Amino acid sequence: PEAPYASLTEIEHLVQSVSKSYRETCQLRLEDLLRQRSNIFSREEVTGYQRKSMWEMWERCAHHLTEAIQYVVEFAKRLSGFMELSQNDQIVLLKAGAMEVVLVRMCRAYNADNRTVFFEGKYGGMELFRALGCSELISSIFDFSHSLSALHFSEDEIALYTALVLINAHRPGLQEKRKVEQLQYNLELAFHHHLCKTHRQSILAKLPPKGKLRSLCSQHVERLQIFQHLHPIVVQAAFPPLYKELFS
Ligand SMILES: Cc1c(CN2CCN(C(=O)C3CCCC3)[C@@H](C)C2)cc(F)cc1NC(=O)c1cccc(C#N)c1
Ligand SMILES: O=C(O)c1ccc(-c2nn(C(=O)c3c(Cl)cccc3C(F)(F)F)c3cccc(F)c23)c(F)c1
Repeated sequence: PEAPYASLTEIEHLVQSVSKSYRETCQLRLEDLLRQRSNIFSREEVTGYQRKSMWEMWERCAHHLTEAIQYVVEFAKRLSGFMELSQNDQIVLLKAGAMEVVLVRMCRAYNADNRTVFFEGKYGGMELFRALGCSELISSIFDFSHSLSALHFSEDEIALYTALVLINAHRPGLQEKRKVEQLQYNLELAFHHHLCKTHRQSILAKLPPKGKLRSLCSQHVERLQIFQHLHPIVVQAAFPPLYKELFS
């Protein structure tokens, strides 16, 4: 809801609702990603990935990213007020924000102890993705996940943070900007309430600087678009109007 004078009841139900939506749209539970940290690709398995073609690695990565986006879109549609927005406004928020949320969620699958990430059943370093020839971009994604891992987000914290990545009234092309401002205001009030209540306000000053996530997402999506133009993946679109905006 967008209503003014959001009560303590509304705010705490917004926290619970967003956290449930987050937990139920994760590909794997946090406890399963943590329990798989000891399951690491052997040097033989890493060499097998490195000897794959650029196009086979592109297909594997693109497949995972398509699924990650689709989960974020499920998450967005569960956020209160989102499905009451116009289709234009839903697509404006997702086109910018969906990959930004995917990039934030990646930190759950990042192990800062040995700089590995979960990929197709085991953990491996960035040398696993050598065949793609995107060493600088993948290095920036690892760095960003490392910076987010240092915050030690609770499930509530990462849920509210990613809800605010999506429900942002400053995306160009919104026709109901005032309505999204009111939704965002209430999410910010919930986020700040929750952080104050749990004595975790110290994380606010440590969140990624204004524009860093947007910039990383821009570099990432630019690269994905170039790969798609040169070797298009065939996606069965779960959300055809959104798909048309990104793949046309
Ligand atoms: C794989 C992974 C990377 C590295 N990876 C390199 C290739 N990529 C590109 O975009 C390439 C660069 C442009 C062309 C393709 C991304 C997929 C990122 C970093 C990271 F921080 C976390 C992850 N893993 C997950 O997040 C994950 C995987 C499976 C299940 C779950 C869950 N639940 C999470
Ligand atoms: O209807 C669907 O099921 C659907 C699934 C994924 C997206 C999607 N893709 N995407 C890519 O960057 C991407 C991916 Cl994940 C893989 C290969 C090629 C691409 C390309 F770069 F071409 F868009 C996005 C970026 C931002 C916001 C998005 F919503 C997407 C989409 F728009 C719709």
